[PDB]
Amino acid sequence: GEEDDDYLDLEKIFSEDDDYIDIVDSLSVSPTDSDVSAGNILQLFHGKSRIQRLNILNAKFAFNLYRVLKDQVNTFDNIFIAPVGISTAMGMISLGLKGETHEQVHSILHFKDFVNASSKYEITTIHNLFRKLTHRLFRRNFGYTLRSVNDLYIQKQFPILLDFKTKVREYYFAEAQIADFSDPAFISKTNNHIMKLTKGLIKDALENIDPATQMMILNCIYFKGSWVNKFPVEMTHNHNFRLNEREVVKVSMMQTKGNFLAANDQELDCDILQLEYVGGISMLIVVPHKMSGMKTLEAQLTPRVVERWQKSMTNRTREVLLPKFKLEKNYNLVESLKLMGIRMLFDKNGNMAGISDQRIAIDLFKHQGTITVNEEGTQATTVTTVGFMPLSTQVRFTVDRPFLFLIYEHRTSCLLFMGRVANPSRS
Amino acid sequence: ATSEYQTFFNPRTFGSGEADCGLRPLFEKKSLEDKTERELLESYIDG
Amino acid sequence: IVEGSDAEIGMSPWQVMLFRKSPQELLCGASLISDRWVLTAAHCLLYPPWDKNFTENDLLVRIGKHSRTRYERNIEKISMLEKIYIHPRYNWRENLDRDIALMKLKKPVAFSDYIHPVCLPDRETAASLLQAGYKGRVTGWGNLKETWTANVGKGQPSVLQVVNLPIVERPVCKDSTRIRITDNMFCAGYKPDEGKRGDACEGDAGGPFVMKSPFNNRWYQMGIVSWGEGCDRDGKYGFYTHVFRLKKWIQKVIDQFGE
Ligand SMILES: *[C@H]1O[C@H](CO)[C@@H](O[C@@H]2O[C@H](CO)[C@@H](O)[C@H](O)[C@H]2NC(C)=O)[C@H](O)[C@H]1NC(C)=O
Ligand SMILES: *[C@@H]1O[C@H](CO)[C@@H](O)[C@H](O)[C@H]1NC(C)=O
Ligand SMILES: *[C@H]1O[C@H](CO)[C@@H](O)[C@H](O)[C@H]1NC(C)=O
Ligand code: NA
Repeated sequence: GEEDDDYLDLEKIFSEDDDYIDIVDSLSVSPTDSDVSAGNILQLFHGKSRIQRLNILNAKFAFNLYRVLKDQVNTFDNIFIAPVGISTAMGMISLGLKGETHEQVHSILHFKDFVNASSKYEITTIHNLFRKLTHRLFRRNFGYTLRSVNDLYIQKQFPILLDFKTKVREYYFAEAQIADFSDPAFISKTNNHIMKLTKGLIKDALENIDPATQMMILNCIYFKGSWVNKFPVEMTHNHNFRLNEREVVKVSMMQTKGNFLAANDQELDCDILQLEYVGGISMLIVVPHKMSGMKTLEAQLTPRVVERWQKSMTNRTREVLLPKFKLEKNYNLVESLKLMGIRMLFDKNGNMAGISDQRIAIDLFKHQGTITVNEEGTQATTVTTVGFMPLSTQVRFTVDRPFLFLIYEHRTSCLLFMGRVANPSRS
Repeated sequence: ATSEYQTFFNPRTFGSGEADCGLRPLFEKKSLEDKTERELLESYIDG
Repeated sequence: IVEGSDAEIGMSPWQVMLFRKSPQELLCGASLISDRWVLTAAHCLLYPPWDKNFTENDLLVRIGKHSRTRYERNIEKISMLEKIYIHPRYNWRENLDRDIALMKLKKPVAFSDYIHPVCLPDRETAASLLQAGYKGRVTGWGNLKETWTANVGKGQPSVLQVVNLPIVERPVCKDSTRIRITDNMFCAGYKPDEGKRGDACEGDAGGPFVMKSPFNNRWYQMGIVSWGEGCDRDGKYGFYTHVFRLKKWIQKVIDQFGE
């Protein structure tokens, strides 16, 4: 309380060293000439099942989208998105797109790369795979709470083509719904119906939407998992969470001890921890060594990096400190998607002949996700404690600084959620 | 004298400081004793 | 430190805090023996069972501190390390025998009211003071208790802690643990029938066990906080590395790497 917990600004502190001025830097000569081409080939596919290959590419798209999305919020804001929802929505919407409008989508979403992966892969495979994936994730219960809505809402004056109406339903277990955004009674009945269907988890689905909207994508998700190794509640204590090199904030910190996979990445200079949830899904926590190292971490996150981390982790008994938190976001991904190159789709002149015979303008892609993280989980994991104890500080994975987290479904390698917790005291 | 400290290392490799080691600026140097050193002295009360 | 009290300012000017450079966190204690050498426990730097295997570049030392977490401007001195040296016969597999290491500062540090080296014992001083019943002093910023307090934790001090403990007879130390003890370590702490208590705890390793010489009134580091079995338990004692018994090794390392 009457004590300060200071981060040490090493560069500032050591710059005062006497020999600072004697540093010999490098001159930027006339010319040099060198380089090294790219090609981020996917040899990650070797040994990967069909659904995993599609999810690896969906993840690749997810990280690029995150890259764009983060530059539209403050570095001190928390971030939460459900990548699988975004990818399935674009797959679904593409069922009614034609020409270049359709191509931008399949290109940027990396659906083109998937079809190209194998000779036996075609656009139909994508829709078939999404049908299967959707069933497994949202139409089955494996032990966690995953409620979601992922539909299209089209103003009634623009009749929806039959083939689209039925295809969306068949391959995505979703609906292209008739709507009347200018009618408050429609909004209320709809929000109310969605609440009942999602057993009270997803509320106000259609709130605050321009009454002149012609068409919009509605993607809302609610998630809450149960830890395999629960965090005992008596271990939950207030702990300082480092916001930046100058500020700290007290937060509820959960703590536990058990055998967890973890790794130290020297390339991206960060620590990675994996926490298992009941039902075959896990949370991957990434904490950069330096707080100024978040931007570079976000900048280089790719499926290849994640696989490298996964293989490098080792199981060892350790203590874990994770702050409990709850993120609730509501984004309009249109602007972000445009920046990624998907533009025709959001221009009235874009070709959506497959959806309606009328020209429809889509300006809203609502992506609203909610996640709650607390100590709830199955149970135990022995409260050992014995003799021999060297007296140095013990091995602990302490998540007390801004971190990123990835939630994957193990069997399909599906990136369900991705987020950044810059401040666990805010949502 | 037996109460005088005898150095053991070579300042060329040990660095400076051995000759004046174990004498605290804010205590011995100021003729001040800390609040519990006396307890140590009393325990050395022989063997 | 368990059952100790707040140290006074400049009470232990040779106290060094071992820090992980990135991310920043307290790792152990250590002590200043000259303007360029620091002494600590070997297991603070190398201990496979916990995947610890630091190098010079992963660490930092903070000298002249009092507060545990505050950056004490113009009082404390933060230094990088040039090289780390662990005793070649350090045995981390069985009993942490020869649990000792030397660290050379990247640049000599200036002394002040808060920074001053402790003396290393000569044969006679060690032979006279290392005896059952004689008390030494242990200092550190480690935990205040072994057991967890519901929704609070084990407790960390805001300032340096200190506690005086009596050296214990070898036979009693031997009978207190199933671990194999060696001539390179000694144990200290109060007997259950003595009433008083105190001990080192998690985070205090590497810190010094010092004694004030009654022969020349100078402070000597007789040991290094090494290990124990739970903190402050009745019938158990903390074990410390026997510094004088390893003085020859210290001399060797300093002779071929000091300049
Ligand atoms: C970490 O400690 C050393 C590194 O300090 C690891 O490997 C040795 O590293 C030194 C260089 O510092 C080399 O001289 C040795 O040849 C390395 N050993 C080899 C070739 O494997 C060591 O593996 C790690 N931990 C241990 C057990 O010391
Ligand atoms: C795309 O993949 C198909 C095989 O699935 C192949 O015929 C075509 O040439 C590929 N295009 C390229 C070069 O990416
Ligand atoms: C190590 O054992 C734990 C306990 O079952 C397990 O959860 C963890 O995944 C294991 N690590 C490896 C190597 O998979
Ligand atoms: Na004891």
